[PDB]
Amino acid sequence: GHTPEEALALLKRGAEEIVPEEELLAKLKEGRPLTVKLGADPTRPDLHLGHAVVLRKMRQFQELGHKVVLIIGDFTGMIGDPSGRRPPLTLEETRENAKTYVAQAGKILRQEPHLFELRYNSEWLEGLTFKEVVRLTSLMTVAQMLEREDFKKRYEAGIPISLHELLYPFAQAYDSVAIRADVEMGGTDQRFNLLVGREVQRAYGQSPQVCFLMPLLVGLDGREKMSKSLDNYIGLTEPPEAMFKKLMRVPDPLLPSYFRLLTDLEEEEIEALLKAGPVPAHRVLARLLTAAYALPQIPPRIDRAFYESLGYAWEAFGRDKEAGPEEVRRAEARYDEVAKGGIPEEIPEVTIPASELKEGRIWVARLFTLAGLTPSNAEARRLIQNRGLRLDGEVLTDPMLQVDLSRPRILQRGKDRFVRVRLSD
Amino acid sequence: GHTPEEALALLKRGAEEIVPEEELLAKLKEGRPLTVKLGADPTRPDLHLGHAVVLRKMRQFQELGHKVVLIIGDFTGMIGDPSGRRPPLTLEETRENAKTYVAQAGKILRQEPHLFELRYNSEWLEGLTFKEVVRLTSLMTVAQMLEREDFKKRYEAGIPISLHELLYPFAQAYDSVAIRADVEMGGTDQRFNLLVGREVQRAYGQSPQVCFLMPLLVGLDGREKMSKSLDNYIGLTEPPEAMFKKLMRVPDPLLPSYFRLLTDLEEEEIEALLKAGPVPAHRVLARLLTAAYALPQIPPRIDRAFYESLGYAWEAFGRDKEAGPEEVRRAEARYDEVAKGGIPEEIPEVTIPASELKEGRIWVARLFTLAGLTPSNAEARRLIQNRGLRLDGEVLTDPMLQVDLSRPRILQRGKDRFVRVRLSD
RNA sequence: GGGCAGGUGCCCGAGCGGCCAAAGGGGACGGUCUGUAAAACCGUUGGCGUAUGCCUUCGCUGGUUCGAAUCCAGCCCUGCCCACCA
RNA sequence: GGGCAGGUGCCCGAGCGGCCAAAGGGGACGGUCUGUAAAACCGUUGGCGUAUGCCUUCGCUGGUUCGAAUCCAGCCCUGCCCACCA
Ligand SMILES: [Mg+2]
Ligand SMILES: [Mg+2]
Ligand SMILES: [Mg+2]
Ligand SMILES: [Mg+2]
Repeated sequence: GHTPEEALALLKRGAEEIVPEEELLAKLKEGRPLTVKLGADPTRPDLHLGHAVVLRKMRQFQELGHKVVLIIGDFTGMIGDPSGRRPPLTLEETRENAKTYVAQAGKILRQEPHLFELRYNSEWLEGLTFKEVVRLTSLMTVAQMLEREDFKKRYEAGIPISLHELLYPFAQAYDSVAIRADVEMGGTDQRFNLLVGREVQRAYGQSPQVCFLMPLLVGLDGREKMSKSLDNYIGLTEPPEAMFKKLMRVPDPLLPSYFRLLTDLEEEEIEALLKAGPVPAHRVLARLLTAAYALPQIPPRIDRAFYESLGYAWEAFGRDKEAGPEEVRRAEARYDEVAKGGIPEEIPEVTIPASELKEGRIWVARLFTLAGLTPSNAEARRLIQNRGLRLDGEVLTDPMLQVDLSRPRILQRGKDRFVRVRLSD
Repeated sequence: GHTPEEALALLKRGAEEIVPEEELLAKLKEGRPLTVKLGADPTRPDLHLGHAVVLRKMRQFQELGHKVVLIIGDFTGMIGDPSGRRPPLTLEETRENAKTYVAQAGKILRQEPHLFELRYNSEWLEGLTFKEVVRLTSLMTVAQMLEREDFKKRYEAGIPISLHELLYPFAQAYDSVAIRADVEMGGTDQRFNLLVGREVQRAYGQSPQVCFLMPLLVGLDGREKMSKSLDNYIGLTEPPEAMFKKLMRVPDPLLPSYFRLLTDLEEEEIEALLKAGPVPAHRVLARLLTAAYALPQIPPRIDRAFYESLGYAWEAFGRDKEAGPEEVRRAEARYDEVAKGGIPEEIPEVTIPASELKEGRIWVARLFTLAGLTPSNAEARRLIQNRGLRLDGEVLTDPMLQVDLSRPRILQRGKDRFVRVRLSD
């Protein structure tokens, strides 16, 4: 139901760069399903909303009739860094992690075969001969390859670059040859390797792939890209209660990009939400995405129609807190209840064996560590000095307190981490 | 008949560097035939006295009971430079060139199997998998590999380095792993790649090879290394007449190195020859080597005993021109006859068809080109202006001369190139 | 994927419309003197049988011009510089 | 194959025998004020149930010393610099 020009315009929204854009228009006019490549690193199988930026653009390709080929990078996943300057995965860890990745990616991507194929690049890379590897690497010079920013910066700074790292752009580029990619997806940070793909496809007599680059989502800290290692992320499989709370804590300046990169709202609708204020805009964002990722798969369009289909009223601009799917309504209620200093209805339970007692009690610092709220008794003590711990809703001021557990106690660390502890022989 | 220490001392003579030298002593004390590697590039199968420096050291290893493994580099010979920034050999040109190389190398190397094996590195390189190649290249960093002088100089100068060129040191190093090399031979200009061999052998759990580096022989120009492309070389298969003349024209300052790198004369004997004067020293050098390379194989020791076995007297210091093998005596006589302005007894004949005539004659410039002495009539004319051409022993002063060929004529270009021309329908 | 600059004779490299088979350095080649060496000095370093000429010639293919190695356009390869940078 | 220098806390990085769980910048974490936001301000940023203490702590393994993150030795990895350069 879209002309090629309409399809290009839909696809352009949110993108940092489509290159060459005119080539994508030509491919869209061929009236055939385009092969849309995404390489996935099996060593990092847990997806977050940052990964969803590219994956939802791929879903849009699929809704337009194009075919995702998801390439698990098990070849390099099983080699890793053989020098040491992440460890290598076993064949079992590789299929396990691939399974996790595909399961989470399927919360976004269509899975019908005509729209989706899973491949493992070991299928074709394991057999690539030395001679073919030499001829592949001859396609670029040393100076050309050192232009990539992490090579240039490390080299000029005296930080080691393993020479095998110069082979990996060619493996990724060969993956494009192996599947005859029409488009390769990536974040902006993959631009160089995607361009190498074009060069390698030309050398193999193929049409060079369009490189389709999405911006990187910034994390909850407000400065750095969302990433697992920076602990600033929102995972696609986090419980609705936690996803909703994290989305309410997205720094205000990031709201436009979250709406543009994670929903399909029109720019006029986004502006209308921001005019209602930052907290209203947050509630709408959190409801949309918490709902979408609570489903087994996000809808084809996370848009105003989807919002109203959940039971919310657009013209209420966040005030209609009692509507929505039960999972979302409850999550939002918990957020507000915790905000005004209340204790939520359901909190995690940790049963503590009687063997942990000492003179019939448990030192409060060690109790928090046993409950999993603190990593050490020393840290529990420091948090008490900083008024960061509560017991039964009272701020702890005595770091020597010995806690009576003859009835369950409610422990709290910071703003919203609660554990109810009770004794059990 | 040599202790390990005696063997090391023999081997050290002429060498620029044995590294680690103490490791070679340890290997010699094992009392077993050591595997002595030489890689040979099949694209350059014609050998000259420069190649003889390394090859004669290998012969000395063989005379001490050690085993040469001669590795034809047909893998890289058949790939070449796939970018273009020498062309690739066909499988037929590769075996043909290998045949030429081995034939000439056998003028120096023993050929018994226990002392000599021929291998082609395609035997093991063609099958090296991509995974193994990645792990090989991980053994060095970019900065380490760019230390090699031609990489550092080209990179700093903005001269292209094809990235596949960074793979070739690993292929050469893997060849050492494949044959379990104890020693790898090379000129000083191969020091870096030989050291990479050590590093790769260690990674494969092998004893790292001793790197055995010979200096490079300087050519007849007196400055540059002897090499085919600089036209300053003496080929191992040149006719005795020409080898003898070229050896008489070795610049005086190179005499010590030619004696050290190409003969086994003692330093005392070499000094005694130089004391007799440069021309006497030249005659002895030219007789020794012309004789040695006129044989189907050089003797185990090109030394004073070998000299006297040819019929010459050491104490004559070159004056005994009438002695020696017929081939040498005749070559030396030709040299002296040409020197004093005579025409040699036997000169090449070129028969010229009558169709080349013009008004019953041939313009002298075109005659020299037809005889193969000049590459163009223009050059023949320039040489006449420079008094570089003779006809029947007279210096040509008329560049318009039309030559009568009703009897054979003797043409001369420069000092010692002669062609007798005669007509033939 | 974007920009700029470069590719010239045996090599490096200059060339800013004619003075260009082309500066300068190097190399090689011929000769003198000899030792078939070096040095020093002089010469040579696209081709063509009638020359006041013809052919070809500066990465490739075209173009403006009486005339292009030079200026213009498209292309090839390279270098630097962008892009990428969390 | 040879030389020198480097590797420190969440990160960068200082440390020149004790003043070192360790400068400075950054990050993160707790709290106030709130909007479970930012800002600003104050605090925190090896472990240990009795603490004036104990354990562990600056690439690895040892050593000098009352005492080593610091000095010494051997080793690992890296960077620069050699070697290689025709
Ligand atoms: Mg570019
Ligand atoms: Mg470009
Ligand atoms: Mg080194
Ligand atoms: Mg070293």
